[PDB]
Amino acid sequence: GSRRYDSRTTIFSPEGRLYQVEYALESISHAGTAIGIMASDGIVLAAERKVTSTLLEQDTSTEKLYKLNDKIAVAVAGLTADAEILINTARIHAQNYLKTYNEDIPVEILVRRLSDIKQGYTQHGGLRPFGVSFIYAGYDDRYGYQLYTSNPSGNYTGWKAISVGANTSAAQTLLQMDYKDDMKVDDAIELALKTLSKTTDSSALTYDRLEFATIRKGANDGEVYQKIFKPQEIKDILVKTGIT
Amino acid sequence: GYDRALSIFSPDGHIFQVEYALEAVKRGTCAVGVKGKNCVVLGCERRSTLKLQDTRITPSKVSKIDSHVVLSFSGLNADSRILIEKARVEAQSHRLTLEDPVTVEYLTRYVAGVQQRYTQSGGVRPFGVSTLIAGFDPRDDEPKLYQTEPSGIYSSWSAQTIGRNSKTVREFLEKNYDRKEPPATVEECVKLTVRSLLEVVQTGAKNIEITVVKPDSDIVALSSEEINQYVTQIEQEKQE
Amino acid sequence: QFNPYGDNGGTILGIAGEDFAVLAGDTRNITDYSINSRYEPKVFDCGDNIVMSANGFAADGDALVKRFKNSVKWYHFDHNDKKLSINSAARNIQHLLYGKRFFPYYVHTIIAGLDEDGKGAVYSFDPVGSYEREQCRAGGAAASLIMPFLDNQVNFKNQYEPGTNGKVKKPLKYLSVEEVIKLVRDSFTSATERHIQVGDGLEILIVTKDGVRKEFYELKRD
Amino acid sequence: SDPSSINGGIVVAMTGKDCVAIACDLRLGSQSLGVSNKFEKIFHYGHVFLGITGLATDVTTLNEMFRYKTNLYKLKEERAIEPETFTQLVSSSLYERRFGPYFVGPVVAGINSKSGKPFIAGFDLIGCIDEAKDFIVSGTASDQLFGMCESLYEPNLEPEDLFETISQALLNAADRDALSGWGAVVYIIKKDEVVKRYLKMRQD
Amino acid sequence: DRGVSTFSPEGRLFQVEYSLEAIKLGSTAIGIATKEGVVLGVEKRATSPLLESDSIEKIVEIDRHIGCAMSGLTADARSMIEHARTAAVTHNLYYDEDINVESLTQSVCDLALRFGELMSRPFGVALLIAGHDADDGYQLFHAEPSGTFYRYNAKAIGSGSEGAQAELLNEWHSSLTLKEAELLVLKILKQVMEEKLDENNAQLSCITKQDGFKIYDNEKTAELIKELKEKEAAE
Amino acid sequence: TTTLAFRFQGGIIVAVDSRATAGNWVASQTVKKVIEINPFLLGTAAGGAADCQFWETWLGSQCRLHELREKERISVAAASKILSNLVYQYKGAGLSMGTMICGYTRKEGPTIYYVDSDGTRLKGDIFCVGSGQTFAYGVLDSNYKWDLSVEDALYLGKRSILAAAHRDAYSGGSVNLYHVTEDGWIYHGNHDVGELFWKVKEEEGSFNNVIG
Amino acid sequence: NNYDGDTVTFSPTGRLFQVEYALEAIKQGSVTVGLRSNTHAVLVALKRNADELSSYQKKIIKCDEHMGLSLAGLAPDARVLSNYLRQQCNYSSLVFNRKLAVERAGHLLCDKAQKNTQSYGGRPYGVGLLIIGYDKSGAHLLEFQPSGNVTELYGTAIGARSQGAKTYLERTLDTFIKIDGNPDELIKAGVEAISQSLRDESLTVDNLSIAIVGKDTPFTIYDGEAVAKYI
Amino acid sequence: MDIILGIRVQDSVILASSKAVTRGISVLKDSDDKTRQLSPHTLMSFAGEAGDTVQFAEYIQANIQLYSIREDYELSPQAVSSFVRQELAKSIRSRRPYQVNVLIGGYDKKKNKPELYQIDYLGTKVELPYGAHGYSGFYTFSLLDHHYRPDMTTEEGLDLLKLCVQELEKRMPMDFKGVIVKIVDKDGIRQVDDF
Amino acid sequence: TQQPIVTGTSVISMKYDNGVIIAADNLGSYGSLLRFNGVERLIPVGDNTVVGISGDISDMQHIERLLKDLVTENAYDNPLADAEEALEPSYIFEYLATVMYQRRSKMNPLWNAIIVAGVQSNGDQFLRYVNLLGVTYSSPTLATGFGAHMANPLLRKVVDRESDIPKTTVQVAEEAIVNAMRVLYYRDARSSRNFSLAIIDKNTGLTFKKNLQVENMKWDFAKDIKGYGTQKI
Ligand SMILES: *[B]([O])([O])[C]([C][C]([C])[C])[N]C(=O)[C]([C]C1=[C][C]=[C][C]=[C]1)[N]C(=O)C1=[C]N=[C][C]=N1
Ligand SMILES: [Mg+2]
Repeated sequence: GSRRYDSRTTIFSPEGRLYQVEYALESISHAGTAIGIMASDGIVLAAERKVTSTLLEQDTSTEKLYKLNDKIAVAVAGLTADAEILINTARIHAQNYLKTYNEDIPVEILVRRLSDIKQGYTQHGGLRPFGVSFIYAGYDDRYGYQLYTSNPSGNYTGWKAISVGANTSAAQTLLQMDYKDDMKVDDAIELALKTLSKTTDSSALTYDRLEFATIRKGANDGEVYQKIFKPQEIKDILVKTGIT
Repeated sequence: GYDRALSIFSPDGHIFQVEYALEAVKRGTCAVGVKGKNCVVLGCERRSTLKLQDTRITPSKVSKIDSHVVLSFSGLNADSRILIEKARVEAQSHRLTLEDPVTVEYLTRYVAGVQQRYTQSGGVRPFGVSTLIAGFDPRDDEPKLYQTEPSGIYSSWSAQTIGRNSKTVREFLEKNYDRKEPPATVEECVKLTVRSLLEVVQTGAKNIEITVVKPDSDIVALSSEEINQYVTQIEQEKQE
Repeated sequence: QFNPYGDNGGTILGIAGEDFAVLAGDTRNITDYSINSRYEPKVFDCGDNIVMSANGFAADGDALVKRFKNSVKWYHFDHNDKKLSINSAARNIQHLLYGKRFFPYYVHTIIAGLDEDGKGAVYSFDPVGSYEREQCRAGGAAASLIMPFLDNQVNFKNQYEPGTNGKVKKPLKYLSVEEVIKLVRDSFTSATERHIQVGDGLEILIVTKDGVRKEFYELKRD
Repeated sequence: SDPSSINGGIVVAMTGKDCVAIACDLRLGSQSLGVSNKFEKIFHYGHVFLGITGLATDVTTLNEMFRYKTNLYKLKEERAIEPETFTQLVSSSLYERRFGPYFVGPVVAGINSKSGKPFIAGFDLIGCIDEAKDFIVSGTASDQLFGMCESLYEPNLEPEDLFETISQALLNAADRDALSGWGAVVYIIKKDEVVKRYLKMRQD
Repeated sequence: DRGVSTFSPEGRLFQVEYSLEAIKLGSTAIGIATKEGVVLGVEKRATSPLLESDSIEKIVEIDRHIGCAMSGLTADARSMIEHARTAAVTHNLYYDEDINVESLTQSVCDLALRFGELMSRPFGVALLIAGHDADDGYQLFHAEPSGTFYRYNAKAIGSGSEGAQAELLNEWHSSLTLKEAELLVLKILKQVMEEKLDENNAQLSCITKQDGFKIYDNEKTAELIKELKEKEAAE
Repeated sequence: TTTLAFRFQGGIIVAVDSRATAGNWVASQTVKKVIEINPFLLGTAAGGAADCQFWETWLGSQCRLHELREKERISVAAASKILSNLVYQYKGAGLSMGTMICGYTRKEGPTIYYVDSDGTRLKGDIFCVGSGQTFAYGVLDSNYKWDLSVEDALYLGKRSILAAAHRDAYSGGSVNLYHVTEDGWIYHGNHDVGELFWKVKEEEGSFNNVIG
Repeated sequence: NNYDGDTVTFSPTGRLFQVEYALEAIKQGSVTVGLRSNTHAVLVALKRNADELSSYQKKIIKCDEHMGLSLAGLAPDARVLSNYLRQQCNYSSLVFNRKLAVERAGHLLCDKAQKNTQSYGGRPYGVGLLIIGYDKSGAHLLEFQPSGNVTELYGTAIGARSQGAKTYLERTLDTFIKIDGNPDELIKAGVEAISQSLRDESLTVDNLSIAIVGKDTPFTIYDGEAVAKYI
Repeated sequence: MDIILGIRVQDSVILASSKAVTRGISVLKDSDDKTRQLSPHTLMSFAGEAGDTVQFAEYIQANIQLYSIREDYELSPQAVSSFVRQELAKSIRSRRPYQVNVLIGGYDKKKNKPELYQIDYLGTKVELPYGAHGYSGFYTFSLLDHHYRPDMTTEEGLDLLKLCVQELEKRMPMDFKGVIVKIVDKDGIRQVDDF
Repeated sequence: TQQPIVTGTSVISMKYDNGVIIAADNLGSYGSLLRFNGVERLIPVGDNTVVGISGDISDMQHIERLLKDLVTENAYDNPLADAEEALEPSYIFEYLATVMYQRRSKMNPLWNAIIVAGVQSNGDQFLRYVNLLGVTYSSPTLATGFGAHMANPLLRKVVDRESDIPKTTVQVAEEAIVNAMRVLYYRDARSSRNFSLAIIDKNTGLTFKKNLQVENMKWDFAKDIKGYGTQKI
């Protein structure tokens, strides 16, 4: 019957590893590098678009940075189509919580929910896992500014600074070197761009090959503003930091 | 629905999927449990390969199931959340119907039953997780410490360890733990738990987590400095 | 509007002796003011030395007896031909009745036989399954006519010993099978006189350690 | 017994020259018992304003529901929903409960951000759209509001004049209804400024 | 791969035969039936000295008149015990009586072959079901994952089963007392066990008509062990 | 129906009548309205006979399963809540039940729970349930103390049922007495009202209204 | 070989190996004999024990007052099929007030076993059955194979060494068919028939199992000292 | 059941609930506590149809306690009240609706403010300085309208509450056997044992 | 739950020494309108059973189809379908009785009253009743609707108890049935003159008589009846 053709996506290897999860992580390692850096007064999200074209309409394009709600955003690394499935689920979960409790969802709760969905695909259903790794950048009134990451296994962890996708080993070493606890957003912006500029496989880092975003309390009085950077605004911050 | 039998017997009478789930536990960070005369202590290893971590928000290794029971684990982290969630739901369900919190044995029996169910259900793989469940029964001052594993078997332990290099720390506990006279105080019990982890951990900095559970829902997690004082005193006595 | 219930009249009577038990019932079957049948058996041998009757709505009565007879059959299959005791049969019938708690079998059920010590036994049920072991019970249309007579003549209620004047009760001496059958016949003859749904014939099933015997007697056909 | 008149209340909306106005009373009651004098019935999602009369539990539920839907709209569309589009969303959402409806009387008001055109609309409990040029009324004193609006209203009123007209329409209608009153709020809406005014009225 | 419900060329179900191998790896359990009662005994087999042995529960009560011992993948037995307890109590509810030991065993064995592609595999545990009823008196059954059950005068299952069965072959007779049966289980357990038999690594239990099913205390078993040592040294 | 139960120094007293009626017709005078759930638990029966019988013997099965699974006697609180949660599932369907779940455990002491087909579950010291509950309450409330002897408490319960048997048309037949202590319940006989009334009247000097 | 992984696969020569492997389980089972006359029908079954402490596995199952069978192979599969027969016999009685015909009982078993041979996931039954009964057309004997094939016979035998008993019955055909109104002699012939399949072991009091049904004889099973008469 | 009151003062929320339980013609109990602690700083009183009240209260209690354990964090009174409202709003269009009215009194530790919410069985939520369910409000709201002041102390709140209970005992036909009073403030929940 | 629309009236029957007789008129009424005048309400099953049906005609036609289908099904894999394993009256009845009680239990009844008349394999007379409620009973005489009130009294004068059956011949029994049909025509406002009669004898088999009429009617005395009391002309 049909058993003959079943790949069995949710089994252990003799070493106690999940085949499909490991192979999904291998896929993600070829995706464009995404970086998240958390500062005292905000969070930075920086990401590299993969080998673009001059004929790509950049100003209406979005492959890396997505908005989950007004307080929380994510950077993507892996299959974009897979990520959008999860992103729409996450957007709904945040709205369910808001409807139930009349309060914005705490960042960790949203992260745990998406991470639990990913876990399910590794334990039951016989389906392939989502080939996606997220960097969550968000704010709430309990823990303040927070950075998380999740991967196809459904495991998630918190970070001060973190990278996903390609060249994470090199990127993480550079972040570990220059990161300090009393750092500010403007400094973190510079660190994020400098790290991408050194780890990139491209010849030079330009505005058309980047997506950038900040989450600042730099909003008029006690509140939080999300800023998805425009192409011209990425070009300006590249000149300001002295990369172009 | 996906009905495929993933956990099945082999010619030599082994269920490889359950056995490979134990290998995932072997890979996981070390966890240890020691019960004294009037307390239980849960020690856990944090691998220092991950720095630049945010320890405020990172999921802690020891999880409260109820105000009087805790659960630590070794193995797949994502899998452990599912068992913890089910256990927490069952704990509140027990309070709701029986009008009494769960006994540590009951909660262990439930978690163990879930693990077993995943070894002979279609379309699912076993949990790659072993747990240490510790606490005190309601209105009882006798310490309780139980262990579970992917197959679904469970049992009570005077002291026990699970995870990577658990063979070494179990060796330590077997010679150092006396049944006729267990750690009489909190200090003695914590000291013995930190000592056992120091056989395996590497550095005694942010790599050791300790959680003390006392009777009547008295649970507290020790800080870095408090643990560091135990690490200092142990090695100074060792220099002799 | 459709009414799923009807009333087929009739009356039944169970009496437990010291080492025997009887279950009697008239053979008339009716709707409204018409006679359907002058001889329609109502008390049934269900095997394992148990007799049963479900009086009231005959369709529900037949359905229940049919299902209990079935339960006896499967009890033998599932438990190595073990004899179904009267107490076990009673509890089983409770579950059959309560299983239709919200659309009841519209019947008054009585079973009779011997208990495990060999003594006579009668059990009585309401439509939704409540039951109780009794020494004496009449059921159905003329139950209100017969029960008081049985309180008086079987349990010697309101009877005392001459000379003492209300001080000493009449002693509860046991009744033979010949004495019980006399009381059954008189009960039904009296019921036939004053209740229009009772008559035609009387069929009695007697249960002893030897088995199940039958006796039939003519009743007034008006 | 009648769900639409247990809690009581009213909403009214009007168009003016380059502006719209929406107003409501503040009462929530349990039949004859007055419970709350702070129960506002006007909500807003971006620049689109929604007033809802009727059963209060449904008023709350629908607000939470449209907040839910307009937030997802904005994330996907990358722009705020417009009054014309929102009107269709309300109609769709109400009709899906055709044979188990929310017992409400919604009213949409706002200015289209692109065309600048003033827009108002009303609905019945099951979705039917009433898109009037002049004014929309809703609630337990809808008859009273119709009478006030039909006599007081004139087209092309300036914002500060429109405020007086709508305020007098609400106040005098509420005072002829037992289940309306206990305070009132008026929103004056222009293309890029919105003023909110609480009215002093009789508290019986 | 291959079907879970597949027959081998010899006419045996692969999965059932493989589960029997898992049972051979399990700890020893012995049952002996007499006219005065039925005795059940097990090897606890703790993996480490730090493991509190009294928490090892390989002898289990199903009802007041039925007990049960297990051998193999003991986690698999929990749902079987739950079903047995439910069946026993349910029958009492429906029929106002105790359930026959054979009927209880049959109910448990009906679960056995409910596997396919229902549960994903057979049970990896064998059971010794001992009890008493009025019809057939004191009884001992051996319930396998094949769905088959045999009644026994005496039976051993687990790792030391064929050695123990041969010993039971010689020792059992129809006039055995309860005391004689208790000592006989202890004798045979001590013979096949790896570690030295004591009250902490071995457990006794019995079922009588009067007192019902009872798990023995460690103090009570310790005396029977001491009584055994002396009578073996007596000749 | 008249059933009562009350806590006191010597444990719990449970007393019930025996009558069952269908309209004005007296269907039975020998009804067992107390149920022996186990050697430590008792349940009283008022309202629908079948509902009470069926679900209380069912309750005994659930209690037996609990102590098989948990190796421990079920608490009165847990036993009562199993029954109250069950009837709550059937709420609206038409079940008719008024019951007391009476018992003693080490952790609770003597405990009584009123459980009812509307879903009501109440812990308390004194309860009277049934058509003749008001008559029983009169005698109980005026004579109740915590410091009653087992002998005196038993009589008070017997007397309170008698009071209701007399006045309430739908109560009567006979009185069943139970006494629940540290070591379980103890049955204290069937007392026919036809003999008990005249005995109490003569000895107690009560019921001077009636002629004898 | 490559075509025996499941029941849904024909081999190149048109064989169903999983069905054939199920047939093999019957040959491993203990011997049982069936025979009939015009008035009575008899089942004789050699019960098998695990060892000397064990009991002798029961081989005969009652389905109705007028019908029953003996089994050889997987006993749990016989329980499933006998339970199905019990239900079908019972449906016929409750709905139609009609005792189920033995021939129609065979047709129902055939169709139940067949579905398991044509569908993926399931498996064939691993047991063979000998059904005896007395209905409106007199005494009957059927032989059931888990391939689905059901056959009405005067006499037969299935299980290990069943060929010896089957040959004896083939010789005795003209004699035992005429044994009318004599149950003891018909059983004698059945006991003598099963004896042709014995090696090493002989028929003891707890070894032998006999069942009979006839004109004025309900289906009854004889075990223990009740069969000592025929040893 | 019958009477449940609530009043929010400067630094606390006070809930008063009747002790009587009546089934038909008899008062079966005169010491019943018509409240459940949802979290250390949140208390819910309830009144409605028999059985439904307790079943609903304990069901809510279990859900909030589950949240507290999962997140190791106490939900705000506003958040708890919204969860409760949604359950009742869901319930009203069910096969058999929960016939329960509630008051939720809580102290928000973040804002350092007491909060009182009134929710009926339809799922109608309102935040109030003082509230009541059933016929209680018909007597007590006039007194509270006069006497209430937003900055009363807890002692002043209890005195104003005594004036409400005295009026109820004078003019209501039903004997509700007095009230159990509970205070919710920064330090948690406590019961006034003499009232 | 429904209401009957097109309806059939009385079915009458009785036992005699060697068999059973059954009869029913050929009318299908639509309320007070005598709509359909050619409706056969006796339906034979094999050569040993006749099922007489009263009540709703649409439900009768459904039952007719069930019986037709029952014969077909019984023949399947049945070499003795026309012999030892043929359909008995008792089998046919029990089947219908099962269906009737099942349908009343789903609150969607077949709105009929049915009499199954026939002779068994051993020659025994079979006569049993079943209706929309699933109520069943047997008697030497059976009748539905108005027949119960008017026919039974007349037929019970011939066979009053079981012992009167051997003493009753086929000629005497048929005479009683035909008279009863006449009486029903006099007194039942939803009856017709035309009817069908069926005899099932253990010797001569099934005799099915169609197009029978009520004859020998007394009406002449009507001419003398004038007014309602005092009127003379
Ligand atoms: B008691 O009066 O509530 C009594 C207790 C019951 C357990 C036997 N109930 C009844 O007698 C009821 C009728 C009733 C009378 C008054 C109040 C409530 C109910 N009778 C029955 O349930 C019943 C059962 N079988 C036959 C006749 N009546
Ligand atoms: Mg009469």
